[PDB]
Amino acid sequence: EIKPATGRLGVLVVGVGGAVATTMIVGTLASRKGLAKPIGSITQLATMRMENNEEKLIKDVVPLTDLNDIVFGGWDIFPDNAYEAAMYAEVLKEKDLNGVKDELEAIKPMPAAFDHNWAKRLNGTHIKKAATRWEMVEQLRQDIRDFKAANNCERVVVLWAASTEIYIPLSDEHMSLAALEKAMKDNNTEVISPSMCYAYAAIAEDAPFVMGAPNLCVDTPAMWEFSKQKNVPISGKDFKSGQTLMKTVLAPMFKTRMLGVNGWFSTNILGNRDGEVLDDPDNFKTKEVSKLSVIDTIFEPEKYPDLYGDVYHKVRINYYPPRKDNKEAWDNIDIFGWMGYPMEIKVNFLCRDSILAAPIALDLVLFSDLAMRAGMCGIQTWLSFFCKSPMHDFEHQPEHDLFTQWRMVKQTLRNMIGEKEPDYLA
Amino acid sequence: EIKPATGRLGVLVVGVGGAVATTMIVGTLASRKGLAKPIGSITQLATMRMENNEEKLIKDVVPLTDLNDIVFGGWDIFPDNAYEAAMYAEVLKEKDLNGVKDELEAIKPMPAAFDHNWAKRLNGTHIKKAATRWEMVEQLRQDIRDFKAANNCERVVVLWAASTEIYIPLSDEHMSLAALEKAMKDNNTEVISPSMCYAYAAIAEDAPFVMGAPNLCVDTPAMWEFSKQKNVPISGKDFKSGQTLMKTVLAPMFKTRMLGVNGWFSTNILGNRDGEVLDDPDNFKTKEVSKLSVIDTIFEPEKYPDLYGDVYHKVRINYYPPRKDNKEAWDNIDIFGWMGYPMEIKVNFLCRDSILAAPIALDLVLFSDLAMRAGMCGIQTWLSFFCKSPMHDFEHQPEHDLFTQWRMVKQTLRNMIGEKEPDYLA
Amino acid sequence: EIKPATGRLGVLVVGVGGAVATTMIVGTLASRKGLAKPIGSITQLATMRMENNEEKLIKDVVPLTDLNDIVFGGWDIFPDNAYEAAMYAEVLKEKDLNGVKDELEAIKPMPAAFDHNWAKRLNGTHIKKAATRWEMVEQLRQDIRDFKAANNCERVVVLWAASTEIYIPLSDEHMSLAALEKAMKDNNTEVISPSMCYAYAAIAEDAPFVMGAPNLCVDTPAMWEFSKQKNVPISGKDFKSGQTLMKTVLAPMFKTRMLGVNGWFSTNILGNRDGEVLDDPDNFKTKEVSKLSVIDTIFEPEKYPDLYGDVYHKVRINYYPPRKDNKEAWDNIDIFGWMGYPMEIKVNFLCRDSILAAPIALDLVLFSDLAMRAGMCGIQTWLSFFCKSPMHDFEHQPEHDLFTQWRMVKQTLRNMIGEKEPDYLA
Amino acid sequence: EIKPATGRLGVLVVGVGGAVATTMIVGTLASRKGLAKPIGSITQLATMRMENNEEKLIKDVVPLTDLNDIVFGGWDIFPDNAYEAAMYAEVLKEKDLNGVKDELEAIKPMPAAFDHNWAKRLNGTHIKKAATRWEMVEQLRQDIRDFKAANNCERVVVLWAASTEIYIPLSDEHMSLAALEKAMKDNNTEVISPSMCYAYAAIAEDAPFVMGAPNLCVDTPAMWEFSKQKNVPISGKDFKSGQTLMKTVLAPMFKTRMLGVNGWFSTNILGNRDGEVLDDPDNFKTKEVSKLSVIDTIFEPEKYPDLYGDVYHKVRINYYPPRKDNKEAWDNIDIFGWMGYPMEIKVNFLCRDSILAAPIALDLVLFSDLAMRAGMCGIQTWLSFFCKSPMHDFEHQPEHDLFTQWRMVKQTLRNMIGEKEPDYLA
Ligand SMILES: NC(=O)c1ccc[n+]([C@@H]2O[C@H](COP(=O)([O-])OP(=O)(O)OC[C@H]3O[C@@H](n4cnc5c(N)ncnc54)[C@H](O)[C@@H]3O)[C@@H](O)[C@H]2O)c1
Ligand SMILES: NC(=O)c1ccc[n+]([C@@H]2O[C@H](COP(=O)([O-])OP(=O)(O)OC[C@H]3O[C@@H](n4cnc5c(N)ncnc54)[C@H](O)[C@@H]3O)[C@@H](O)[C@H]2O)c1
Ligand SMILES: NC(=O)c1ccc[n+]([C@@H]2O[C@H](COP(=O)([O-])OP(=O)(O)OC[C@H]3O[C@@H](n4cnc5c(N)ncnc54)[C@H](O)[C@@H]3O)[C@@H](O)[C@H]2O)c1
Ligand SMILES: NC(=O)c1ccc[n+]([C@@H]2O[C@H](COP(=O)([O-])OP(=O)(O)OC[C@H]3O[C@@H](n4cnc5c(N)ncnc54)[C@H](O)[C@@H]3O)[C@@H](O)[C@H]2O)c1
Ligand code: NA
Repeated sequence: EIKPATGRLGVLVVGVGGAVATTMIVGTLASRKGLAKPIGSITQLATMRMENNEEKLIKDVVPLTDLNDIVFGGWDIFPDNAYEAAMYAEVLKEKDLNGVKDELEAIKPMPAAFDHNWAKRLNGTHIKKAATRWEMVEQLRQDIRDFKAANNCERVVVLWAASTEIYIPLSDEHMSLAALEKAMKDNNTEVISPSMCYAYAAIAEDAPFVMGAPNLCVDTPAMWEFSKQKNVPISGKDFKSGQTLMKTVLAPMFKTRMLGVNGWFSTNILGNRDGEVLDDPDNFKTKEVSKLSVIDTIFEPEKYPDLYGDVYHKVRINYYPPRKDNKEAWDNIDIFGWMGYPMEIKVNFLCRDSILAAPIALDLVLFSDLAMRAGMCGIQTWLSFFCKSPMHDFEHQPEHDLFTQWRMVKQTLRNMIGEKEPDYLA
Repeated sequence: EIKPATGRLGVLVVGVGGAVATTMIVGTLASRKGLAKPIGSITQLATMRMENNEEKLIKDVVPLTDLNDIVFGGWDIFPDNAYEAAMYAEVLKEKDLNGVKDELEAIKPMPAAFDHNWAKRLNGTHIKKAATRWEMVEQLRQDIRDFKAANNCERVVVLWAASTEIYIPLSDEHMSLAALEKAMKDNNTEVISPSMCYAYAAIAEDAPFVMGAPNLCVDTPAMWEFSKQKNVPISGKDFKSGQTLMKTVLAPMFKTRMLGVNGWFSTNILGNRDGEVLDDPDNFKTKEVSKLSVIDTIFEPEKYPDLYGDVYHKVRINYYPPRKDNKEAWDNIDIFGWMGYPMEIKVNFLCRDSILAAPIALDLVLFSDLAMRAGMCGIQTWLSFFCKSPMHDFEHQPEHDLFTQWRMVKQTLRNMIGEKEPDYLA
Repeated sequence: EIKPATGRLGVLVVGVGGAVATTMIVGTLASRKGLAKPIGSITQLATMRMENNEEKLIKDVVPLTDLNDIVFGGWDIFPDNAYEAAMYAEVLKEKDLNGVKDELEAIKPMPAAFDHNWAKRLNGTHIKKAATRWEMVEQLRQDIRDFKAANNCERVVVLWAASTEIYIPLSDEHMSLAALEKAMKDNNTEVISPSMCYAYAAIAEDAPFVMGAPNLCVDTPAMWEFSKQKNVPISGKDFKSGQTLMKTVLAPMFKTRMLGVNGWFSTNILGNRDGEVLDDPDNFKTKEVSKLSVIDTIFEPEKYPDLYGDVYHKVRINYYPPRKDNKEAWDNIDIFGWMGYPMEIKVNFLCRDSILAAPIALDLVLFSDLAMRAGMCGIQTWLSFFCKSPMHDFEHQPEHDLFTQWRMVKQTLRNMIGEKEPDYLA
Repeated sequence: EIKPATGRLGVLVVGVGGAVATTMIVGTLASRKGLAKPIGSITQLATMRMENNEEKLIKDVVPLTDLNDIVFGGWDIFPDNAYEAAMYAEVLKEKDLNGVKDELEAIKPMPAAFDHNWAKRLNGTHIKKAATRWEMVEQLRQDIRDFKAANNCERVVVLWAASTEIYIPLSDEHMSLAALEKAMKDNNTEVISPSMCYAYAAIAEDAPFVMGAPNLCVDTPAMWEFSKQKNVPISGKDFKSGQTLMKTVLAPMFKTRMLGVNGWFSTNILGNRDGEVLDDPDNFKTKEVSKLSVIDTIFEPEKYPDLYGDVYHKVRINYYPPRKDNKEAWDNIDIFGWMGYPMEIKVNFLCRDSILAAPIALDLVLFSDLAMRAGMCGIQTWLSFFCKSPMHDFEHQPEHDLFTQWRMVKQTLRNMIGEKEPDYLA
């Protein structure tokens, strides 16, 4: 039984002043007015073959929030409105911003729960004054309540589209809800991320949460416990948009064709606010761990020792101001075929990072809202498709193969309406 | 009921002295003696999840001919034995050839049914003297019969691994078996390819036929009629090994992610005997048509006009002696995402052409032998996976998506033993 | 004695409505008004060390026409004014065109001497009606005279910046001025190019002529004879802007480091009006011959047989609408070092063709005007630097090495003012 | 007055067991026997135009040591002979090693002056037991004396071809010979490199010294003082073989064509013993500083602020075992032309590092020997051509432009025999 998508959906974005957030916002406002097309959006454009073999838009098969019913808001450490912030990001042409300037200028960031130590390269001013991690939680819950009431929203989704936080490991404080709350109250600044405070607030307020950065946040037993108790879906993490998208397509190719891999080198140059943050090696590490993780379970080295027994995998990210938002990736893959003979594949992907990630953020938001109305909660395995590091508990492995991930999306969608695929190939 | 793989399989290769043929041969002889591994071979290495969820090697699920039971022979316009021909091709190191030298030297090409006009840049003289296309057929049937008897083969498969022939269109003479035979007898050398003579002979002699080049041959109503009458499988065409393999992996990626494509340019440089032939524009055309054909049914431009309504697709092949057998591909793909913003992907694939195609030729041969023992005949749709231009009749469309093609392979294999997939994801 | 640059210079451009012509025009108008910088212009920006070791701008060492004293006009088969033509070409942003719109709109093409057969893929109709090649000459001389009088120009230069014409060989009619005139009068439309009619008219009217395309035109004994009789400079041919620029830089590198070259493959993709024309193989050939010619005299294979005795050199140009004016080049160079061991260099040059060629066209024009005021005539060897196929008579070889070519420019400039280089390194 | 090259030259290599050293050795032994060609060697293959315009081999213009008169030896921390070490390095085919195996096996490394702290990733055993830096000096002088006597060498050259040492800055101890000696005696392990001990020993023993790594060593006032006092030439540093060679060719191209540069990103992957050492960031730094230094003096940002006022330059080196000795470089250069419009150049250079550097090491050795016999001493500015970081005192700037560097080589060679260039272009 799926609750219908009635009334307005508040989409509250952490980092609402960021490149990805503003691009998603501009694209949504323009798309719903017929001034642009939501290219790259599964929710808006993709179709599926149904049990009776009819081909339908996914949006016509399950009840999603209509773009016209979305109201955007959120938090940032810079006070600039969505228009000012989009002008700064330099992703979109002025004529695209101008077409929705009226609406953009009216989207204003609330002050952020921020800790300088977690993103050292940023120096914004628009930050809450907040006694403890737990005070951050309480202020954020207030903001959600205020926003819902002021904008007449039936439901909310909270999307983290803010900066990559410093690397931190799993620890004792993350192992249960009680321990996490205690650490929040003691103001444990080392194990409690700002992001965890927004996630807690979101779940406490019946709002699905999406982690679009590679941050340790909802991938902890404490959050699995809380989200399940509250009947809230959590999804993550790290939008899979460009270089990693490609990696989770070519690795399946080598696997499907039983070709061996000796090595895979991946590098990137980018010069945006994302890149500025990632220039701190501590923040780099968080991205690196995520990027590195996507091939092992595809190859399965223990099962195919003669193909993948010895893959040397290395990823690098380089701050490079000339590229701005347009991350450029270069990959070199050393493979081998018949009789062990080696070959090389070079890929140069000239991305527009925020262009690629904008529809992915929209899709995660709209599918998260659907998941809750469909009675789903805890880790949304079915949304692995959208993410570099698909969240999983200690009894499950992440699935990384894009094509298998897409099948998982379709399977859950069909299941939601009590249907099966019309045949194996669909 | 699948007939068991007893006794010896004769594998008769048209172009047995060629780069792909000798590479497949060397690798098979070495593999079966434990001097090399058949990397790239689905038949030898790939596994599948079965109905009860056990994972097994395909070769342990269906009865295939054991490598030890294969005997190689075939035809070429050059008289060199398989050792001399492998040394000429320069694909494999001498240390690899040396390990199986005695067996290679014993593989000697029978004189070919050849027409200089169909492959003008070749000037070998190990050719039959044959008054008519029909006499070519009869001599080829004799050779098959002689080989089976001399080598004590229970069954035969004929693999065309010879040069790409000049472009010719579908014509009246191809539209029924009666018309094709008539044209053979009248010696119509403009509509009857040499390859059609080998295909006819193979089918007439109860031998599955595989077209590993892009030649018009078994993709005609005449051959669909004949193969059905004789209960023989036919498969083709054009081994999908390198640049085109990649095309049928990336195009599914763009499709799965709802990314638009404005254009796709593919070029390559190669300096082998394959390249010598393809330097004739007439022979180039045959390859070009095949390479061009692989994206339309993936994109479906009529269904997604806003993504793929206007793809400019161009392929080039350039003779380049320095590369030898190591074809080098360069591709530039112009794509667009959210709100129509353009991006570019450049792919540089340093192929070893014959290394990539060798396991594909082996797999087509072994699966063709299985298909016949399993009572299958006519167009082997299930082997689309191995081919750039999957054969199809006028009531079916080719499927090009590698991942879907792999599912087609598994589905037929499961069906052969009366099983279903354990679940949608398997 | 160099005649001073007084009064106005008429710069009459064949193909004044083309991508390169309009880009040069816009940039000159904007530069002189301080709305842009003439990046890439030797005349505007380059310096030289003088005999007394002072470093000066070239424009301060020899008397050039000031940008403010240039008046543009010319011919095209499309009647669009320079503004409309610049908007069509899509090289420059509207904000750049807007700054000089009034001046651009006032530049209007005179009807062209055109022969459809020489550029078949173009179908403009702003063409003269002219019974014979000779009548073309006379009408073009009239246009030059009219323009000089109407715009109060002291001097004129004629720049061919129009489409690459079909390949034609040197022939009897080109071997003397008398024979060329005879062929013009007999209306021999097979050996007399339209471009030859513009060149004749320019020379007849005391106007230096620059061939910016690879056309057979002023590289004939007839034009060497005429330009000498009239004391007019002629320069050419084919602006060296992008891929070929790089070729004449890397080949000197391999030479200077005594590295061998086995092969060099050059391809590109472009979708502009240039590309439309070059899609005709006959027009392609003209470009191809020019691009192929630039390495032999650098390598000197007869002198260094062990390095360059066997270079396989191949160039391709591919029409590709998605690229528009932004030609994209890909090169693969196979080199070898110590003990013959091979290595590879891949170059991907994302050009803006008209951006690269614009300053080159301006420099050729301004240096040609200087050359005549300095009493120079016939083949301007010293301007080889700007050209893919430096013009030369039957007793001289072209010099292709960019760095040597630059030295040739400086040497002539120094000589013009009776100076020597201060030292060998300057 | 040039002393003739009589008798045998001892070429003593620090790191005689290394990839570059063994490649140079094998190539020299094979070349002098006509079993291979010394491709890449200026000394062996390059010609020059002389004052009377005759073109001659440099080796026929100045007296160099004949390859037949070279005797190789040196030091390493691994005791393996030159044959064993070359087999380990995997640069050269076995058939090339086999052809000179007899001579190679007879080249045995003397125990090294080594300090683990300066190259932490190496753990060889074949190291001297040496009380102090000064004891290292005295033992090394003994080794040189012993070698000269045992092999009947008239002259010696010492070539450092050993591992890149950790970064260290210039300091007080380097500022005079007296201070350097004092620091050596006090065993100042922090400011005195092992390399400095070999350099001191070489100069003390009348042997020119070449620094083929980027190490601080002879680029100190102390060594300038000593080398001048002893009348010994010193040259360095860091062979310029591959990616940096290219950088000092393309930067001159942009300069010569007045094109602006916004950025230049350079990365590398390599998996050899060199790469193992450079995996330590301290050792990386030494290479990085050297690689970064080569463009500033080419561009001259203060002179051309509108072209080069703001170049973002970044270099990376990545350990990557699959590449072995075959370093692979990728560069992205952001340039701009006319009216400020941006363009991009991508270079992928698949090097064989030791193949490229072997002739450079030979040339520096043979030219160093010539320099001394020609009465030259101190910093050999004229050998800048061969080096990434041309050594210079505090009153001189390095020249990096390859083409200018080549002219400097020719100028010194001509000067040595009292000749001038025949003309400016030669
Ligand atoms: N762009 C892509 O293709 C892509 C792909 C993978 C993941 N991501 C991740 O998405 C996130 C956003 O990307 P972006 O390019 O928009 O970066 P951005 O820096 O432009 O946007 C992030 C915004 O979050 C703000 N912010 C940081 N910490 C905050 C806090 N505690 N509370 C509120 N606001 C905060 C920043 O001030 C900034 O405005 C990053 O983590 C990035 O790595 C993006
Ligand atoms: N190599 C690959 O990766 C690849 C990819 C696509 C398809 N193919 C196709 O496979 C075929 C074989 O490729 P290859 O590289 O081994 O080429 P090859 O030139 O080495 O071909 C094999 C042989 O075919 C022989 N031959 C030609 N016409 C014949 C005839 N009528 N009868 C008998 N023998 C004949 C030739 O003499 C040659 O020795 C070609 O058509 C090629 O285009 C190969
Ligand atoms: N763009 C570059 O970087 C580059 C490099 C090499 C050389 N070139 C050559 O420069 C020329 C101009 O290049 P473009 O990109 O501006 O091309 P374009 O097609 O935009 O050319 C300019 C114009 O020439 C006109 N034209 C053709 N024939 C004519 C005739 N007989 N009389 C008068 N006008 C005529 C066409 O109508 C067109 O508008 C081409 O031949 C091109 O190959 C340009
Ligand atoms: N390969 C190239 O193209 C290239 C280019 C630039 C510079 N270089 C530099 O040249 C040097 C040698 O390069 P390689 O590839 O042969 O590396 P390598 O590691 O193969 O060779 C260096 C050798 O020196 C030895 N060694 C180290 N410290 C020593 C000491 N104190 N005394 C004696 N032996 C010592 C090592 O054990 C090793 O055998 C490195 O500094 C490298 O960075 C080489
Ligand atoms: Na890197």
